[PDB]
Amino acid sequence: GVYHREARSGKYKLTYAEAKAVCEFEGGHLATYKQLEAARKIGFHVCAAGWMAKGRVGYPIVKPKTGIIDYGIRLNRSERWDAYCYNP
Repeated sequence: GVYHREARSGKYKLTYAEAKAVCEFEGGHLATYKQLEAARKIGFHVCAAGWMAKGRVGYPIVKPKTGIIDYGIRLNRSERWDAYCYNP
């Protein structure tokens, strides 16, 4: 399913490429927005912005501002965030 990952060094320390590499390393890929949304509909809540497919950043809220808070597809892929991975 979908899950949240931080860099070893702590919160908001992964670039887009690093986030993608971390999800791959663990056997998956970055979650898509639709995957993250489906996970949220069945209770997945994390208050931490992360990279996802296509270079979007956001995070899922189940109980408050409900929904995925969208930080958009980021122009600067060297911004440091967490990661949302998909590994079914």
